[PDB]
Amino acid sequence: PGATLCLGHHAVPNGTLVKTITDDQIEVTNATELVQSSSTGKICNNPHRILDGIDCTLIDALLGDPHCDVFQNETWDLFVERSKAFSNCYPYDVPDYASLRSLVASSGTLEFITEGFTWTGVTQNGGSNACKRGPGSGFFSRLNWLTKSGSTYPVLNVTMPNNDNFDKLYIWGVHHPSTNQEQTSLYVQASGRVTVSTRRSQQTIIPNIGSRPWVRGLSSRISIYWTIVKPGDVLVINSNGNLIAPRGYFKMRTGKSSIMRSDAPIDTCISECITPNGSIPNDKPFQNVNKITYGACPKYVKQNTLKLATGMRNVPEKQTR
Amino acid sequence: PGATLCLGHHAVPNGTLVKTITDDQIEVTNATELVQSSSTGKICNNPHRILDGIDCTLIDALLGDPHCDVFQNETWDLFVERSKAFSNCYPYDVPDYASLRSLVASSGTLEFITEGFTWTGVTQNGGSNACKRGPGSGFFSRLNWLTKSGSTYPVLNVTMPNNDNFDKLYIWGVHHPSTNQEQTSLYVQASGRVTVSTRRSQQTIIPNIGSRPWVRGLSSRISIYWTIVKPGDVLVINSNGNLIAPRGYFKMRTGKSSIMRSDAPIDTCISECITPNGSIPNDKPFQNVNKITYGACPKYVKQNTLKLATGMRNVPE
Amino acid sequence: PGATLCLGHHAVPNGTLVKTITDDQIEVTNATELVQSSSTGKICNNPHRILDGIDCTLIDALLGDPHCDVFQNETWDLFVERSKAFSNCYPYDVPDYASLRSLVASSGTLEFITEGFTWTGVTQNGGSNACKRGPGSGFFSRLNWLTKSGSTYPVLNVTMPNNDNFDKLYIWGVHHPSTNQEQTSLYVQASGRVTVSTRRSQQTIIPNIGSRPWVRGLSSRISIYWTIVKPGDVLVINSNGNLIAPRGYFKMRTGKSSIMRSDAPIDTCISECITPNGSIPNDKPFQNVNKITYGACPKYVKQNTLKLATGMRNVPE
Amino acid sequence: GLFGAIAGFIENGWEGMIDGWYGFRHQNSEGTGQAADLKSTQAAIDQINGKLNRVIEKTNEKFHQIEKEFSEVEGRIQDLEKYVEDTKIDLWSYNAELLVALENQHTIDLTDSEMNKLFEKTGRQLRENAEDMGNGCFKIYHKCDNACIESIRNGTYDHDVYRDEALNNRFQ
Amino acid sequence: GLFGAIAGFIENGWEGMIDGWYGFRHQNSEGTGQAADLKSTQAAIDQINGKLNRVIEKTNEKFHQIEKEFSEVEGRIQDLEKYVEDTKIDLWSYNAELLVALENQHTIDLTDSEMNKLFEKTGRQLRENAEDMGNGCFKIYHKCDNACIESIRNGTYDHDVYRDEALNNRF
Amino acid sequence: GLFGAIAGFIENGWEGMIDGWYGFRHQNSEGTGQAADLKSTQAAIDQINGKLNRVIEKTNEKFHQIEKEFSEVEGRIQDLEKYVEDTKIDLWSYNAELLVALENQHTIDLTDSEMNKLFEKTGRQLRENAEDMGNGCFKIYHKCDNACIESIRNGTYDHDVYRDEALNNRF
Ligand SMILES: CC(=O)N[C@@H]1[C@@H](O)[C@H](O[C@@H]2O[C@H](CO)[C@H](O)[C@H](O[C@@H]3O[C@H](CO)[C@@H](O[C@@H]4O[C@H](CO[C@]5(C(=O)O)C[C@H](O)[C@@H](NC(C)=O)[C@H]([C@H](O)[C@H](O)CO)O5)[C@H](O)[C@H](O)[C@H]4O)[C@H](O)[C@H]3NC(C)=O)[C@H]2O)[C@@H](CO)O[C@H]1O
Ligand SMILES: CC(=O)N[C@@H]1[C@@H](O)[C@H](O[C@@H]2O[C@H](CO)[C@H](O)[C@H](O[C@@H]3O[C@H](CO)[C@@H](O[C@@H]4O[C@H](CO[C@]5(C(=O)O)C[C@H](O)[C@@H](NC(C)=O)[C@H]([C@H](O)[C@H](O)CO)O5)[C@H](O)[C@H](O)[C@H]4O)[C@H](O)[C@H]3NC(C)=O)[C@H]2O)[C@@H](CO)O[C@H]1O
Ligand SMILES: *[C@@H]1O[C@H](CO)[C@@H](O[C@@H]2O[C@H](CO)[C@@H](O[C@@H]3O[C@H](CO)[C@@H](O)[C@H](O[C@H]4O[C@H](CO)[C@@H](O)[C@H](O)[C@@H]4O)[C@@H]3O)[C@H](O)[C@H]2NC(C)=O)[C@H](O)[C@H]1NC(C)=O
Ligand SMILES: *[C@@H]1O[C@H](CO)[C@@H](O[C@@H]2O[C@H](CO)[C@@H](O[C@@H]3O[C@H](CO[C@H]4O[C@H](CO)[C@@H](O)[C@H](O)[C@@H]4O)[C@@H](O)[C@H](O)[C@@H]3O)[C@H](O)[C@H]2NC(C)=O)[C@H](O)[C@H]1NC(C)=O
Ligand SMILES: CC(=O)N[C@@H]1[C@@H](O)[C@H](O[C@@H]2O[C@H](CO[C@]3(C(=O)O)C[C@H](O)[C@@H](NC(C)=O)[C@H]([C@H](O)[C@H](O)CO)O3)[C@H](O)[C@H](O)[C@H]2O)[C@@H](CO)O[C@H]1O
Ligand SMILES: *[C@@H]1O[C@H](CO)[C@@H](O[C@@H]2O[C@H](CO)[C@@H](O[C@@H]3O[C@H](CO)[C@@H](O)[C@H](O)[C@@H]3O)[C@H](O)[C@H]2NC(C)=O)[C@H](O)[C@H]1NC(C)=O
Ligand SMILES: *[C@@H]1O[C@H](CO)[C@@H](O[C@@H]2O[C@H](CO)[C@@H](O[C@@H]3O[C@H](CO)[C@@H](O)[C@H](O)[C@@H]3O)[C@H](O)[C@H]2NC(C)=O)[C@H](O)[C@H]1NC(C)=O
Ligand SMILES: *[C@@H]1O[C@H](CO)[C@@H](O[C@@H]2O[C@H](CO)[C@@H](O[C@@H]3O[C@H](CO)[C@@H](O)[C@H](O)[C@@H]3O)[C@H](O)[C@H]2NC(C)=O)[C@H](O)[C@H]1NC(C)=O
Ligand SMILES: *[C@@H]1O[C@H](CO)[C@@H](O[C@@H]2O[C@H](CO)[C@@H](O)[C@H](O)[C@H]2NC(C)=O)[C@H](O)[C@H]1NC(C)=O
Ligand SMILES: *[C@@H]1O[C@H](CO)[C@@H](O[C@@H]2O[C@H](CO)[C@@H](O)[C@H](O)[C@H]2NC(C)=O)[C@H](O)[C@H]1NC(C)=O
Ligand SMILES: *[C@@H]1O[C@H](CO)[C@@H](O[C@@H]2O[C@H](CO)[C@@H](O)[C@H](O)[C@H]2NC(C)=O)[C@H](O)[C@H]1NC(C)=O
Ligand SMILES: *[C@@H]1O[C@H](CO)[C@@H](O)[C@H](O)[C@H]1NC(C)=O
Ligand SMILES: *[C@@H]1O[C@H](CO)[C@@H](O)[C@H](O)[C@H]1NC(C)=O
Ligand SMILES: *[C@@H]1O[C@H](CO)[C@@H](O)[C@H](O)[C@H]1NC(C)=O
Ligand SMILES: *[C@@H]1O[C@H](CO)[C@@H](O)[C@H](O)[C@H]1NC(C)=O
Ligand SMILES: *[C@@H]1O[C@H](CO)[C@@H](O)[C@H](O)[C@H]1NC(C)=O
Repeated sequence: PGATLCLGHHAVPNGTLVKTITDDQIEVTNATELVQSSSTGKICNNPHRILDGIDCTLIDALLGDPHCDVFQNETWDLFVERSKAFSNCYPYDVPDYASLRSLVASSGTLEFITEGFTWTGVTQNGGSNACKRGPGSGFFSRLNWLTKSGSTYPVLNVTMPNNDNFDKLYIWGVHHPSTNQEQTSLYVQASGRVTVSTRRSQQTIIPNIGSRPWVRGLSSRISIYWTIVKPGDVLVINSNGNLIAPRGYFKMRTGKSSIMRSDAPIDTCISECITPNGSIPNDKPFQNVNKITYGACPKYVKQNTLKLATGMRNVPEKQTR
Repeated sequence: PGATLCLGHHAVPNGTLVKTITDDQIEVTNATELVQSSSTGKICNNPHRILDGIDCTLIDALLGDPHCDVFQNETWDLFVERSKAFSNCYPYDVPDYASLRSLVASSGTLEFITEGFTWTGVTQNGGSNACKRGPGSGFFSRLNWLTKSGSTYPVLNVTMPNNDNFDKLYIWGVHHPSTNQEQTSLYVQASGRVTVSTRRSQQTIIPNIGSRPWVRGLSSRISIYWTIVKPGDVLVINSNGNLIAPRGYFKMRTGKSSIMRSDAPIDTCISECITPNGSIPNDKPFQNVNKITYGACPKYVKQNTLKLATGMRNVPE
Repeated sequence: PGATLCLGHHAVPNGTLVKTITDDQIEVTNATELVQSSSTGKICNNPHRILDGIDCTLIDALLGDPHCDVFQNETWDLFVERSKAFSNCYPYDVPDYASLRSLVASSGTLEFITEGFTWTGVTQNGGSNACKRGPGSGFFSRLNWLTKSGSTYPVLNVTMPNNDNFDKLYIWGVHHPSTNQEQTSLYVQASGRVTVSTRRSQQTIIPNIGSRPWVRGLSSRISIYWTIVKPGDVLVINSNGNLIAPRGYFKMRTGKSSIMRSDAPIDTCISECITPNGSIPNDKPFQNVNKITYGACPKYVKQNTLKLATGMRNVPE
Repeated sequence: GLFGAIAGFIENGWEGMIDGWYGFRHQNSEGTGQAADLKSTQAAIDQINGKLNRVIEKTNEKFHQIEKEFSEVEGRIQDLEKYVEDTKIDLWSYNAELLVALENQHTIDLTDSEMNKLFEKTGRQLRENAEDMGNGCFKIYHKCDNACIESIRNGTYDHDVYRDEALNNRFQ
Repeated sequence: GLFGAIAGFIENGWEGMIDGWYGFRHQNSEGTGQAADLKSTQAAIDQINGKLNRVIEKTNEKFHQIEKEFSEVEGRIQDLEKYVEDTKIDLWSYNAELLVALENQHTIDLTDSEMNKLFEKTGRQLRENAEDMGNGCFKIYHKCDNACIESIRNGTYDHDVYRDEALNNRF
Repeated sequence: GLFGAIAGFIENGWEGMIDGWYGFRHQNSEGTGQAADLKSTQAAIDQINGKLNRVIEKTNEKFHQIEKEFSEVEGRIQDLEKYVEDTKIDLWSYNAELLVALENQHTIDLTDSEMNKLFEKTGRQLRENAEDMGNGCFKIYHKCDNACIESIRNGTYDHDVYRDEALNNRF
């Protein structure tokens, strides 16, 4: 007589292979995926304030390209630049474009405060047929193209102190004519000069006359620069020709704002994590969707799958089949 | 009549919670803290040579601002720059200030060797009331403000070969007048130019004439540049106005020297690890005081506490 | 009567030490080294295409220094620059030398395509005795030194569209004269200017006149610049003096090519991983030979040895 | 695994045990039966749930960072930006690979361990009334009805009650 | 823990054992007593000293590095300097979190192991003179006075001396 | 190790066992002999080879990177390049140090475990015919000739055949 009492454990018909210290592939009863490898293809419009650039880069919205006028005073957590964006104003370059783009994107606002600059002895509000605003010639909204008044272009020496308790971002420029005829016809002097300075720093740009590739009707160019004025400092502008003047300053902020290149459409949903491919869930610790991310995101890794065992070793009963 | 023998382990009345692979909070008999999260608030003056900048930035001590004259030929392991520091000489800027500050800080010395430059046909030792030395006008001790002699300023073209077996650091400058009257009054020529070169490098600076915001009474400025001359190389300085000439060179070293921004006072004690908050002990492997450190320091982490179990699971009675 | 049955494990008389969580030194029966710490001292010429610069830096081969003419038709996976290389043409500097060296090394070719620039009203093909070719004066093969024709140097204004589907690299320069007399003698205008542009960006250089240290007979200099033109973009060059003109473009590629400074000799063998000390095997996951590597390499670590236990604890009799 | 039970002296798992991770199967005078052990099941599940929640302890949050794709060739600064990111990605990929390997080795060992604890706990209960057959089964040397089997499984088995009967069957 | 002794078949710890980490308690004809076991205590102690000294294997030494706080907005170069540092700090923060989780799991298992080792060693010592009660206690089937108890504790217990007496009481 | 066999209740290893990692030594009526156990040897060998091949799982491939040696003083950009590289090297050196430490603790523990598994396997095989002496040796309470020894080692030992003979010697 007697009895038998056998101890045992379960097994499942369909285990999953995982990796361990000793095995590259060994079978357990269950596992869970640690790498997020898919996106919806859409950027969720909440909880971050997403600003679709549409046809406009951030820089073109900053300068005030007319087809970007709709972005005046805009704010964002994430500015989204589309590959369809285009410029449609005066042809320009920004030496250190990437830094200006970065510092504006991080500031998260285009809030612009007009200031009463006094430009004695010059003509203001120059325009071009390459930057149409309505039916007539026009210019970047936030910039003031100064040229000679009557027969003279005086040495300009203007000042704008910062009496506020916030930093001012000033955007300004220098115009490069294509011919000596343009230089003297617009600025009298055969060679211009623009010096912008604060108490601790200064920038001096000398224009160069000559042809650049034809763009939107023009072989001439404008070069864009910027200056930050802290509280208690003062902006001084010194120029005897070729100045592209600011009309005021942009307010600067610090916060969570950034910028992203993406063609993904913006949808009404909720997602903390955004990639150029679209939003992704952040419940997993890793992701293989894109190394470019914004928000509360899983860490990017190279693996497309990583299985964490959630069960014991699966040892099926051996069969004679 | 038999006996009983029970095997067991100790426990303590109040253990401490630690984290494991499977539990974020489980109780063991004892643990030890792995994150240093406090400081004395003071920088210990040993074992590193600490140089308190007091009222002076490293750059102002380098150029030779008069209230920084006491720092001449000084050396340091760690130069400490204070937030109360101020400049009190000619208003200036350094393009790539951060790199000049870094390369001098890492060299660890202000040792300056005067060299016999000959400046033919110009006046030496220009000064300003914005940079007084005693009651009279003065200038940065290590720079030589050259102006016209009589009614002329000739083209200067001078040479200084490096015949030593070490690198020389030369600090020089360009003066930016505020008006054309200053320009021709000081340098005769209506437009200056400064070219400083070695065999492998060259820099030409054109002064910008015009008004800048008032600083210590002046709307003019000086811009500071530097040139390193290796053994066997040669310094050439070429200028027809606005040169702020070097008086010699700084000796360069390589080593453990650095610079730190801090207002922690300096105390007489011993500590290997220095943060802007003050010295911290380095017995623990991690620290949460400051990501800025100098010396043998625990690694900076985000956690304010991490408990290493030093005992078994605590199972109280 | 009965029997005894003992269970046991093997041992060796003298094991090897390994590190664990609890022990810096514990003896096991066997271990294997995880850190590659030696090199053969030679760079194996397979499987990567090795190009020995010998006497030439990559930049001097790019410009066409005459003793580097042999590299015109060359390509590489790894360009090897030797510490004995020397320049022997017109004295020059490259602002952002390191970036130009890097983008060329990464392109892996010096393939040069000549373009028919029309330089109206100037003399072409200037040379110097500081850059000898045969019995005469000469110049960088890929650059075209323009000077006045007759008594005039007109405003040069040429364009070159990129209608290919690859990027074009243009190398150009600016000549810095040593005196005003050579300036006007070569270019008529008292002040030169070189503007090179594409649709979205531009570079403007003003030449610098002045005396520099003597190099191969000359106090003057050339500064080297570059411009990449993408498909569908356009190059424009505009100048009224001192232009060192491109003769064409370098075809750029993208790929696995790089550059390394090394004096290790090149040998006939096979090795995936290259360091400046020579090739190293890559069977181990770590290496202590050099943080500079090329190829499928172990990761660089500071330890010169790390032992992975491959056996049990060694308990000798 | 380190303890030698799962995939060890226990030949295989039971696909028919669907209500628990570890359990008992018995044969006695009243037939055969199967029952899951809740305590051992719970101990392993709590630990795996514990480590799972530690791993997914929610993610870091990043906003403005560096650029990681580039439309122009630039040289030194872009080399460094790419190198910084590639370095970061390689180190995180290494961290992820080491994490799952360590976690999974430990999960196989801890589930192995719970099987062994249940087996040793059962044997201590039976004292001198049973012998270990070596395959996870005990031969019980006395008549053990369903009530008696249940008493073993719920921890209320009084070994003294059957000790005399079992000792005579064991020794002869 | 992996071995099922501490917080396992041993129900709780002894707050009264202040002279060791592991030990013995007995009841016999002469009363009750407690004694710490030095060898098992030291084995766990030596091991914990080992890992503690590895973790406190002192810190690296750094001098001039990069700047990590900035008073002006600069853009690209400063974006990278900040990102480099923030990347470093996250990786070290992860290393620290993982280090203590692995270390502490292992410390609990190794001390659990040493408890189990002492219990197994004792049972082997007693041979057929005792039975495991399942709670970390052995029932000893023979007269075992204080001299007999200490002999078990110091490893000089001759099981053959009591084997006949003990076998007769068991059966 | 965690299991207390190697450098535990087994006093030392056998320098004379050259054909396997674990094994048997016996003394019976026919003399003494030694034999290795293949299955346990394989289990340890197999697992150590497994972890070795995971560790040396081939290397990453890198081509153009950043410069890491510099012939001139430059300041800010060069400070960052060196700091990036120094940061990377310290994190990898830490990874290598931790990897080897974790692997090596585990290699010692798993080999200890395999010794223990063989010992428990043997004892379960012997049932009531043997007693654990506490030093890794079994006293076998019946005549066990060389064939009988082989039967234990190759897993075909029928305990019931000797149970009567062994029980009377034990009790
Ligand atoms: C009594 C007396 O002396 N009075 C003075 C006036 O004569 C003088 O006016 C100028 O006089 C000259 C001759 O003396 C000439 O008539 C000028 O007219 C220009 O004509 C050329 C040829 O047709 C034409 O050039 C074309 O420009 C286009 C694009 O040009 C715009 C543009 O859309 O960008 C037109 C904009 O209004 C203009 N804006 C400003 C602020 O000047 C811009 C700008 O000039 C450039 O973009 C700067 O780079 O140009 C294209 O480039 C074609 O290829 C090119 O042929 C100009 O457009 C005509 N100028 C204007 C203003 O329309 C005339 O200006 C006056 C000022 O000097 O002073 C009086 O005292
Ligand atoms: C009627 C009339 O006036 N016609 C004009 C011509 O006169 C004029 O030719 C120039 O005329 C002047 C006199 O008016 C003079 O004679 C020029 O000859 C130069 O003489 C100086 C003095 O000895 C001599 O300087 C030496 O130069 C070397 C370096 O020399 C080279 C070199 O190898 O680098 C020679 C190269 O050919 C030259 N290459 C080019 C493209 O010009 C280069 C180059 O100019 C420099 O590298 C620029 O930095 O220089 C060294 O510097 C010694 O220290 C120095 O003494 C020059 O070498 C002579 N120049 C030449 C070309 O031989 C004479 O040329 C003509 C052109 O200006 O215009 C007519 O209208
Ligand atoms: C320096 O050299 C460059 C290149 O030689 C030169 O720029 C070129 O100018 C021509 C004008 O002569 C540009 O031609 C334009 O091409 C666009 C197509 O992209 C056309 O849309 C334009 O056609 C209209 O406008 C013309 C105005 O002249 C009309 O005549 C015509 O019927 C159309 O209505 C226009 O032809 C050419 O694109 C540029 N090339 C480049 C590469 O930029 C420049 O002018 C020279 N500078 C000097 C000072 O000579
Ligand atoms: C501005 O000042 C400069 C420095 O004085 C002037 O440059 C000097 O110009 C002279 C002639 O014009 C050169 O003389 C030549 O020198 C070589 C020797 O070359 C080198 O040899 C030794 C090795 O023993 C080396 O150590 C030196 O540094 C030399 O550079 C002679 O062999 C020739 O015969 C020839 O005469 C000087 O070399 C040169 N010096 C430098 C440092 O450049 C320059 O001319 C002045 N500018 C003006 C416009 O006047
Ligand atoms: C030589 C002199 O003192 N001339 C008188 C002018 O100084 C004065 O104009 C005022 O000058 C102020 C600044 O003056 C100094 C200075 O920096 O302290 C005086 C120094 O001697 C002079 N040094 C040299 C080597 O020339 C220095 C220099 O010219 C400038 O710093 C160059 O930028 O200037 C300040 O600028 C006042 O705003 C200005 O009005 C005039 C009229 O008051 O009288 C002169 O006699
Ligand atoms: C074994 O592990 C897998 C994970 O790999 C488990 O599958 C998961 O089961 C949960 C059930 O709660 C699923 O979550 C649910 O999703 C629905 C929508 O799909 C949602 O509405 C619920 O609120 C809940 O979140 C999860 O999707 C599923 N994952 C996968 C990949 O299938 C499985 O249950 C585990 N099995 C055992 C026996 O533990
Ligand atoms: C360009 O315009 C600026 C601003 O109008 C002029 O700078 C100003 O110059 C005056 C000089 O009289 C400075 O005034 C001084 O102020 C101190 C106290 O601050 C006072 O005690 C002195 O008696 C003196 O008057 C004023 O600060 C300064 N403004 C700034 C912002 O620096 C400059 O002179 C003009 N230059 C030209 C060439 O037009
Ligand atoms: C050592 O010194 C550093 C820097 O001097 C200290 O870090 C600073 O800590 C304070 C508070 O602990 C931070 O204050 C901030 O206040 C704002 C406004 O209320 C708030 O939004 C922030 O969340 C934060 O609380 C300050 O920003 C921070 N500075 C830096 C650069 O991190 C550190 O706490 C000191 N440690 C010790 C132990 O003294
Ligand atoms: C997310 O988007 C990235 C690109 O933005 C995808 O990766 C690219 O895939 C293309 C396919 O043709 C490759 O040619 C590129 O080399 C890839 N780029 C990089 C940087 O890896 C990626 O596959 C997308 N992921 C998902 C899930 O959609
Ligand atoms: C000690 O361990 C190493 C690693 O397992 C053994 O080296 C291997 O030896 C075999 C031949 O026996 C080779 O095929 C492998 O390529 C070697 N591996 C490595 C990583 O080198 C070594 O033989 C062992 N020594 C002893 C005495 O067992
Ligand atoms: C590989 O080459 C490097 C670079 O030359 C060697 O590192 C140098 O070693 C010398 C002598 O020990 C030191 O004085 C230098 O400070 C080292 N330089 C650097 C940059 O680290 C390295 O030792 C060589 N290694 C082998 C195995 O050949
Ligand atoms: C932008 O904001 C400022 C301040 O809030 C305001 O004065 C200005 O009119 C605004 N401009 C637009 C176009 O909304
Ligand atoms: C914990 O740390 C040490 C023991 O190593 C000792 O100083 C301290 O009293 C311990 N605390 C407890 C509660 O055991
Ligand atoms: C500075 O440098 C040296 C000593 O190293 C000496 O020539 C000079 O006089 C020193 N001056 C001072 C003030 O120490
Ligand atoms: C490059 O190729 C051409 C034609 O294929 C050849 O004639 C020329 O000599 C080659 N140049 C070199 C430096 O080998
Ligand atoms: C062990 O215990 C016995 C009796 O309890 C005692 O007499 C003896 O001194 C102890 N030590 C040794 C080494 O025997």
